[PDB]
Amino acid sequence: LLDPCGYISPESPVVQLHSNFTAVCLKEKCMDYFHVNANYIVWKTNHFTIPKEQYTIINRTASSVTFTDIASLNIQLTCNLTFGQLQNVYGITIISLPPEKPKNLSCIVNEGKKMRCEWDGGRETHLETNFTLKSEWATHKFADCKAKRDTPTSCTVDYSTVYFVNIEVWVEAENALGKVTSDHINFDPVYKVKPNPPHNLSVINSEELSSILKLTWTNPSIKSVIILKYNIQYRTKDASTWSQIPPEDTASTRSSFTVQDLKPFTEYVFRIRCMKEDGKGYWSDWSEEASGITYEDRPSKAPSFWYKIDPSHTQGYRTVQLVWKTLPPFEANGKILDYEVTLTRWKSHLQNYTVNATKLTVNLTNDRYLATLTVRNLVGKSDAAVLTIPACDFQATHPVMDLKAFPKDNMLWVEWTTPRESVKKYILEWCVLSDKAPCITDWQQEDGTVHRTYLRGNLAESKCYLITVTPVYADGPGSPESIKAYLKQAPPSKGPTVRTKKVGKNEAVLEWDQLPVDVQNGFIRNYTIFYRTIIGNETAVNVDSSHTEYTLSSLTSDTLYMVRMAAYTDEGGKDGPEFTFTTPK
Ligand SMILES: *[C@@H]1O[C@H](CO)[C@@H](O[C@@H]2O[C@H](CO)[C@@H](O[C@@H]3O[C@H](CO)[C@@H](O[C@@H]4O[C@H](CO)[C@@H](O)[C@H](O)[C@@H]4O)[C@H](O)[C@@H]3O)[C@H](O)[C@H]2NC(C)=O)[C@H](O)[C@H]1NC(C)=O
Ligand SMILES: *[C@H]1O[C@H](CO)[C@@H](O[C@@H]2O[C@H](CO)[C@@H](O[C@@H]3O[C@H](CO)[C@@H](O[C@@H]4O[C@H](CO)[C@@H](O)[C@H](O)[C@@H]4O)[C@H](O)[C@@H]3O)[C@H](O)[C@H]2NC(C)=O)[C@H](O)[C@H]1NC(C)=O
Ligand SMILES: *[C@@H]1O[C@H](CO)[C@@H](O[C@@H]2O[C@H](CO)[C@@H](O[C@@H]3O[C@H](CO)[C@@H](O)[C@H](O)[C@@H]3O)[C@H](O)[C@H]2NC(C)=O)[C@H](O)[C@H]1NC(C)=O
Ligand SMILES: *[C@@H]1O[C@H](CO)[C@@H](O[C@@H]2O[C@H](CO)[C@@H](O)[C@H](O)[C@H]2NC(C)=O)[C@H](O)[C@H]1NC(C)=O
Ligand SMILES: *[C@H]1O[C@H](CO)[C@@H](O[C@@H]2O[C@H](CO)[C@@H](O)[C@H](O)[C@H]2NC(C)=O)[C@H](O)[C@H]1NC(C)=O
Ligand SMILES: *[C@H]1O[C@H](CO)[C@@H](O[C@@H]2O[C@H](CO)[C@@H](O)[C@H](O)[C@H]2NC(C)=O)[C@H](O)[C@H]1NC(C)=O
Ligand SMILES: *[C@@H]1O[C@H](CO[C@@H]2O[C@@H](C)[C@@H](O)[C@@H](O)[C@@H]2O)[C@@H](O)[C@H](O)[C@H]1NC(C)=O
Repeated sequence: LLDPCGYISPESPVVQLHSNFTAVCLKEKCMDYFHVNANYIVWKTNHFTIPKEQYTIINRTASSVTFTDIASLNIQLTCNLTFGQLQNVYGITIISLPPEKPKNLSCIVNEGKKMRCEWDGGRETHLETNFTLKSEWATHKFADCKAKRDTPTSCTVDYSTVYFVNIEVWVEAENALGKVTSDHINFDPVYKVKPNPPHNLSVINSEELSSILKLTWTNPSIKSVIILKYNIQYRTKDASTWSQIPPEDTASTRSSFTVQDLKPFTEYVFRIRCMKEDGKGYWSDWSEEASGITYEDRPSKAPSFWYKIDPSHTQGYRTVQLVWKTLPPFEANGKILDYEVTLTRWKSHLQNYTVNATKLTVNLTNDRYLATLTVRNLVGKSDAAVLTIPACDFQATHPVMDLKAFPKDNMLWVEWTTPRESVKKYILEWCVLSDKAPCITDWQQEDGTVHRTYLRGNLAESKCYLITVTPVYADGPGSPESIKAYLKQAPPSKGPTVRTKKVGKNEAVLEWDQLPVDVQNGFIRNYTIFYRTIIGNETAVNVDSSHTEYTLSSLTSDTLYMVRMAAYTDEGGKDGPEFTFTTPK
């Protein structure tokens, strides 16, 4: 390496994005064998140039160029023509948003690690910059955190912290154009603890009381410097929704705690996070989660019971079909072990049974009877079911009454009036009308009381249900009542086939018959029968449904007449197959 003809000042600068650069520039002899002076030289720059009238030749050797103010990202001026013409002398590289009181600033003493402090830089400055974390005990005073380039805001001190002992922090921020500090803060670290989270967690419940399980576990290493205050969240294996638990109900350090009033025999799954008693300091992460079932606990309420009664078999004995429904794994309170019906008759004598299915189908006589189904499990023992299956002649008597049946909202409903004195359960069966589908039925039982219910199978529309409502009083079932109702209608599918009867010299009578159940897809309100001629204006009448004929009236003598008549279900109509008659002369 040798020499560089001429220098500026210096090789590098520093752009304080609003001020003036004092540049000055060709040594004593490089100016000799090239033959110029301060003159010959320009302050060029890869477009136009530091105008002539702009420079100020310092001495028989210089060329000061000052500056506007300043205006973009980099910036590279030139003290780069050899009098005769044709200087690449030296040039530089200035730079282009100073300091910035660091903002925000918090610290956390994350249990386990050392104190840790965050903040916020501000706005993209653009002159690399150095954050430093401070501190002092006024007893003494501490080393300095100095951010990591690859995370220029975080920071961890590097002394173990010392709860109870106000402490002193503030971020000192630096870059090229003037250093500053932040806004001081003063704490007692024991207020920025974030505890590990509780752990080694367990659920139990084999105390054998079916409303509760009870969790328990392990407080965090910090148990012993601060006073824990928790939140046991917990939910049902397969909810999406975490229930919490009253936080005055979990207030200070502890290692156990029983939650209660849970569904019996279910799966539950709990989890907790705790932090320092009052609330002054970050809470911690949730401990793994833990499971647990609940007691079992007797089956709570009746199974559903009824019998059906085939037209006796071997003249005397009368077979009798008992059948009952299954408790929803929730009236069950645990696996169903096996049903049990006992049977009692004529003053004094009776055998029981233990069916493990649901149709007990027994033998039986012509006395009055009375049956009793219960349902047992790994604990009990199931509240009594109860029928009266009678002496062979017990008739009707008292039926329900004022019974409607209808739909909405996409749910079929039957409601009637609460009969006479006091029925001890209704038990309404029902099924679907259609030629080409015997009658298969459904049934539900219904607590005595009630008088409106939404039947519950899987039924269909355009399809038409028959619904019977039998009430059960003391000593048997009552004269039952029955009603039809589709659940949602379509407009018939087919449509009536017309046809005349007779025909005057103007005015003839007409004839149909019924859109047959399975094609109606609904309660046929009414018939519109409309008719035109060849010149074919048309017109029409509508007809009060019940009607099967008519009497198209004042027509022409010697006319071509064409018809076609639609039938309509609330839902709407569908005209039949046009048919064409014609008066005499
Ligand atoms: C011959 O029979 C057919 C069979 O329906 C009649 O045509 C249908 O008639 C119903 C009612 O007459 C009607 O559709 C109604 O829509 C209403 C609402 O948009 C429903 O009203 C609701 O419930 C109450 C019933 O009025 C009402 O008070 C309440 O405010 C609410 O609006 C109403 O129940 C029906 O759903 C149409 O006019 C027609 N429906 C269809 C699908 O065609 C026809 O009216 C009969 N013709 C004669 C001349 O009697
Ligand atoms: C924070 O950030 C600023 C801005 O980037 C940093 O400025 C740096 O200052 C540090 C020391 O505070 C410095 O470490 C130097 O490395 C030099 C380059 O190699 C060293 O040179 C060494 O001795 C001679 C001097 O350059 C040289 O002959 C030899 O080659 C040898 O390497 C220098 O002496 C320091 O040891 C950085 O270089 C400098 N730049 C960078 C990118 O870090 C600084 O790190 C921080 N300053 C403060 C006040 O917090
Ligand atoms: C008649 O009564 C029995 C027992 O007295 C009842 O059996 C119960 O229902 C079935 C029996 O096979 C079981 O369902 C479950 O199957 C799954 C899947 O394989 C299995 O993982 C479950 O643990 C259980 O086996 C149920 O647990 C079973 N046992 C009992 C005590 O109820 C049922 O009402 C009738 N029996 C049968 C064989 O269906
Ligand atoms: C409490 O449980 C933690 C996590 O639930 C356990 O972590 C174990 O590390 C220990 C030593 O502490 C080993 O004996 C085990 O192999 C680890 N896991 C398990 C599931 O046993 C540990 O059992 C407990 N930790 C403390 C600090 O008491
Ligand atoms: C550059 O900036 C200051 C700011 O844009 C300007 O104000 C004065 O300018 C004249 C020469 O142009 C000088 O008399 C002064 O030196 C300037 N400041 C003062 C206090 O007089 C000026 O153009 C340049 N700057 C400075 C302060 O020297
Ligand atoms: C004449 O003027 C300039 C601007 O006053 C002088 O600036 C100096 O930079 C020089 C190198 O040229 C240093 O030796 C000095 O310390 C600065 N000031 C002075 C008074 O010397 C420079 O000396 C002169 N330039 C030339 C080419 O002779
Ligand atoms: C079925 O029938 C039993 C009647 O036989 C016996 O009755 C008395 C004397 C007790 O010894 C009884 O335990 C015997 O079984 C009922 O007692 C028995 O509990 C019945 N099963 C059920 C579920 O009731």
